[PDB]
Amino acid sequence: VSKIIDIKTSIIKIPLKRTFIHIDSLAVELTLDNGVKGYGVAPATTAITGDTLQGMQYIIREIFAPVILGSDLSDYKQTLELAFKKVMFNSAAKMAIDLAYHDLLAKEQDISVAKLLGAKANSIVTDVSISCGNVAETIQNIQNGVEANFTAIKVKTGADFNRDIQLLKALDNEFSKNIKFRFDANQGWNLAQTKQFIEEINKYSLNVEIIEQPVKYYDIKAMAEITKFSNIPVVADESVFDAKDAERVIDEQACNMINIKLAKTGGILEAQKIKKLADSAGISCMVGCMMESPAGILATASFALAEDITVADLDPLDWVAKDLYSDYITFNEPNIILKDNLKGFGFNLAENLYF
Amino acid sequence: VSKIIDIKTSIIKIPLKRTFITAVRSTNHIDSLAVELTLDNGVKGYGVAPATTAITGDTLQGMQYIIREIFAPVILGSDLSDYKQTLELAFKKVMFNSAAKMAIDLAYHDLLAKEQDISVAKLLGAKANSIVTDVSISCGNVAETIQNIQNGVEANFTAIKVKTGADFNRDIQLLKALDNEFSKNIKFRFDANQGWNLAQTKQFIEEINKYSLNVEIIEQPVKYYDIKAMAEITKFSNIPVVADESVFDAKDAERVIDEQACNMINIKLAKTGGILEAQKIKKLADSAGISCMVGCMMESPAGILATASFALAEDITVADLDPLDWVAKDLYSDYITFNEPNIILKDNLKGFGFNLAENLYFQS
Repeated sequence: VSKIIDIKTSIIKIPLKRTFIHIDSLAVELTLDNGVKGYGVAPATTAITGDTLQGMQYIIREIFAPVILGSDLSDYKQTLELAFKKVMFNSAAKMAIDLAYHDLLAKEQDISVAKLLGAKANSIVTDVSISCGNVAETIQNIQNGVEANFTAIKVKTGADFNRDIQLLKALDNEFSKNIKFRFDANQGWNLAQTKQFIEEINKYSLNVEIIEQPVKYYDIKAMAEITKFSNIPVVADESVFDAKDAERVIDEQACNMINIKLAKTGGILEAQKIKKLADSAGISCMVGCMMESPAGILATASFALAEDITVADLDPLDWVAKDLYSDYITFNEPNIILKDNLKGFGFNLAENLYF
Repeated sequence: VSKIIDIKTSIIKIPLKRTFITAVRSTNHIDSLAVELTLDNGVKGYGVAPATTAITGDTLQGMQYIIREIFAPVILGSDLSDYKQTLELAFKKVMFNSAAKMAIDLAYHDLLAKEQDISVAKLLGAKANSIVTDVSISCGNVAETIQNIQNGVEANFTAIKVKTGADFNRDIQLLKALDNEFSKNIKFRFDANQGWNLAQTKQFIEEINKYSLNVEIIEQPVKYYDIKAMAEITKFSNIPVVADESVFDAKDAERVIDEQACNMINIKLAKTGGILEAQKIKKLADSAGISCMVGCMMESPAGILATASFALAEDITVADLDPLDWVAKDLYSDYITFNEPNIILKDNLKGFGFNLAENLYFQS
């Protein structure tokens, strides 16, 4: 019977290849009394989840640790429930702890986390995301993505609505229906603008897979109205963090698809609850992420493969140097492929914690 | 034209005279962050907010980073008169962390009042200087609970907020003891802090009906997000139902109003992120015919003064402002006279009148 006898945290900062419109992460290490160690890594994206590195560090060390230390690994579901009830929000802090527990559970069975969760397949396709910009600049960026082998393109909108509308014209004459578009407004549109955008799209011949979070996260009425109006799948992102949020958008029919992110759910256990609710309601799920470390991408990919989720916006790997992830992931665009025979997730903190 | 040229903070830790226990947590202390904004004319203004992680998710460490590294660049160099625009732009950079926002909003109000040579209460339009509070009673076994209530009554409190929701069997059995021990000149407010399910809540209300008690409110009996159960309880109950954790901000207020999920909202500055957002809630509630009370976390007297100033300006007379009763008198005696159960603002204070710098070392 293994018990968790130690918890450490470390701050990890990673540079981005370009500016997006660095990554701050907290890593946590849990140590069993048999010597096995497990790791989880979460982003501090304050504008979205409200997490800060400083808050996460305090919460893990002073709040979660007293609950976790001395507890049996096999009691993890209860331990995490007890720990998490002491903290409102701070979902990224919860993610880090949840992931480290799964890392331990897998290592105790000498298998990968993906395998622990029931995955067989090793590979998932991601879109590439395109930052907000002027139409011309945006066409170039998309072209670069296509040349890089991506056929699914996430285009950021909502900053300049006229630009978003003009862009569709430019898109229609420069791209075939072999290129598949995903529009993500990040809450930037009102109800009327959203309806306009959808109509504009249909003025053209374009392959558009989804419209993501067009309005404010709390305007569930507008989401439900946009969903009924739309001939294109509507995705809830910020409208759904957790299972109770999922229940609300299901009950109010406010989306066709839920974008599950581990940094919103507070890790894998809660993400599994959302998927189960969505399955029962005939609502589809995709996975997404913050602009976060490859470790978070690997965890998210592991969850998706276990859950039969094939739609993914996992692009941050494209924003960072290959050598960061090359130990556990082969990115042959646009495929994210888990390496064989990893124990747990397969990443280690030696350079951060030890060297 | 005054510009904000400096922002500094300090942690405050205060011991409680007795243990505060709710269905959610137990504590002997208050952790708070204070913030100081300095104008280019040398005038300084202050706000103080609690780190109640189990409730608002705030931590001293998070608040510190948010205020000094996120909010500060937006605030620094800006004109005081631009406060509404500055706060809107700064706050949109941060999801949640409502207490960090409260600290900043309060310091801005302190400056606005000081620049007019008046109190914040005056700035907001208060006429009255006095508000009555209940005293709240920690969860415990029946006998301890009766004793704590007796202590409150002898201290002159006639409105008693009884925490419930930790042990449902105890909550039900307590109602018997209350009926025996106290007259109807004592008014009870029950607060479950989300600890009951729907069936238990109805049973508790049914149970109250079995006795003769003066019961003013039933506060947040179920989970903050179970708005359906809140609406069902509100429709079922002959006692006004109060939303606390279900309402942080104006959009939360809109939802509970639209869903008929409460009769009254408990406004707390640590949830609203300060006075500006609290005013918006009050306006929405007034339009909907929903009443408001003010409340607080177990937090420093500075937050109590700020909250009382707001209530007085908004004609809110129902208050759970008790933390003064849990801490040393000298922590509030600079700005407040507490003649239990009356919170009385001292006269002629400029801004809030917290007098923090005397005892705290503020740092950039």
